[PDB]
Amino acid sequence: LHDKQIRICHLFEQLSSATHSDRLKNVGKLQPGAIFSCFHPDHLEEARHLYEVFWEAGDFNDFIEIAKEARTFVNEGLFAFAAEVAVLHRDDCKGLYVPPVQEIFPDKFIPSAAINEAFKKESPILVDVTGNILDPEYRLAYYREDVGINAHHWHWHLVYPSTWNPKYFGKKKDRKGELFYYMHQQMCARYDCERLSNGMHRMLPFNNFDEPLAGYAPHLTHVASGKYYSPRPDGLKLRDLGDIEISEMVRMRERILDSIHLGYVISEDGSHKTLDELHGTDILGALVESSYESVNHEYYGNLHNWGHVTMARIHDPDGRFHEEPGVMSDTSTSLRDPIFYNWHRFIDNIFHEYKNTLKPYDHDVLNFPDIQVQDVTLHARVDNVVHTFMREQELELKHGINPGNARSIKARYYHLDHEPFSYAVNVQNNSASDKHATVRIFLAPKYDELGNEIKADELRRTAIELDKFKTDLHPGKNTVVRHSLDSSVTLSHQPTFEDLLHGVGLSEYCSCGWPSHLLVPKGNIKGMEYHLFVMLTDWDKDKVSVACVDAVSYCGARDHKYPDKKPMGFPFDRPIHTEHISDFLTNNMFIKDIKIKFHE
Ligand SMILES: [Cl-]
Ligand SMILES: [Cu+2]
Ligand SMILES: [Cu+2]
Ligand code: NA
Repeated sequence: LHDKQIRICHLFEQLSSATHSDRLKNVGKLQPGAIFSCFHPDHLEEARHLYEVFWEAGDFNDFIEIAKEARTFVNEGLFAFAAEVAVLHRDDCKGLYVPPVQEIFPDKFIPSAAINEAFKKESPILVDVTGNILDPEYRLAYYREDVGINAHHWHWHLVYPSTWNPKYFGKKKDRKGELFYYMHQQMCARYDCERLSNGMHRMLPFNNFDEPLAGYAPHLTHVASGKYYSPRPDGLKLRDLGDIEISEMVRMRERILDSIHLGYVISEDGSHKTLDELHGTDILGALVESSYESVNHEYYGNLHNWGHVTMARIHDPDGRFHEEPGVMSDTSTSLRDPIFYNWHRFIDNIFHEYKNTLKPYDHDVLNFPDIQVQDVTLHARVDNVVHTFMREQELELKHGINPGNARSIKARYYHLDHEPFSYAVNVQNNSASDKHATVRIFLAPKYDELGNEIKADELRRTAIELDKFKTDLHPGKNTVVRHSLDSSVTLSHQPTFEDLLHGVGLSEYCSCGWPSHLLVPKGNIKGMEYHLFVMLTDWDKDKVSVACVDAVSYCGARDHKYPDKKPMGFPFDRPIHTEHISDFLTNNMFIKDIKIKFHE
């Protein structure tokens, strides 16, 4: 298995320099050096043909053999995509990690400037990553450009591929459309908490497709070709591509909004399928993204993914300038671009429209009889205050760019981080028996950037999930203690290439999950006030040998149903009809006011 791990690391090494068999016939279309789009139908189709070949490779040795052959001529982004899907899903690869994508393609995570200087200069090279900041959105560069959030977004879309065919794999990805919704909703809620942390208004939806887009220059090179991700200047409008017209996207949106308000979608055979309470968000995520499991691809289209494609190609809509797409084409770079967030707030508003047709939860669904949460305290250096700060890290570039005779080229970057903290929850169990509880913890900003109080129904768009875990409760008083390091949304550990080649990449071998260091928002130098919300629910009603649950909340569980029956984002997914969230609270719910205080 360590021998297996070594041989997988080798498939991913110097993959920008990597570049036939009847199996490999339908693959080799996209040219090496070109940027691979994780969203355009034709790049994804070639990517599926390749991971199909990898999937039906007779045995491990056969998978490595055919892969090694494919990587000599297929596009290298496509290969890393198809190869990560094979390693995640082949039974004979269980227990193996894939190398970190930021070490496979360092040039997607570090500015051209640091790469050029590292390619400019046998001792270790270190490149530390000046100029007027004239863009106010640069205040959130620490967030959008974080190495770990971009790597998480790459990995999530490969655990939950839009081309997944359950009939082919024999396996269903449980509630994949609903987790498409929730995970992108949580990225929006977390981004808006960073915007309010830095004194900015919450982001507006891109819901009018004639509005000019604001610009973003990525400053990322593609060493494989010397091509770069194309910058987008301020002031261009979406234009028709050869494959898709903007007015066709407007049709897809209208037809989806139509069905939400009628309460049923139309399948391919023309029958009506009701958006029930139980499956409606999943059905909607599949036809919105869209995925293979869309009930009617011809009618509802492919709106979210064509959004990425038209936005990534806006500088060269018909290809006449022969310019590569921008960072919105690729899941490992798209969060860098501000417009990612405006597009996903639009897409989140479609799901929000559907959640608004559902009746608010009543007290019977919210209450857990006999459990009463009596107090929550957050324990940190100062109780009920978390401190955030910037910290330095380095990334090894030698496995992905050509090191020559240097032993190591590292680039140093900085990233937000937070002191460790823990929760103590006091719970009175008034029954004469042991209860089992899921503890659900969320964080929500108290005020907006102009000091107004955010009302209960709007905290649905900004409540971020911090944890979900089972505890047992004995009759009487209980204190539940939980540590931040154990959060069910965060990746606890990514072994580097060097780790996996030696045995220091050491079950929990998947790479999806939120970065530990971005568990909580930045806050600000004064101390920004947040509602800390804790709810306990009856685990015998929630509950649905599991690998890859380190980040269960956002990533689900390997080969396993999503282990919580409640709607994703419960209790905050349905309209709350009460103005102040403190009037929402039931006895098994509690809010403690905390502050988050950034240190400059
Ligand atoms: Cl694209
Ligand atoms: Cu995404
Ligand atoms: Cu998107
Ligand atoms: Na975790």
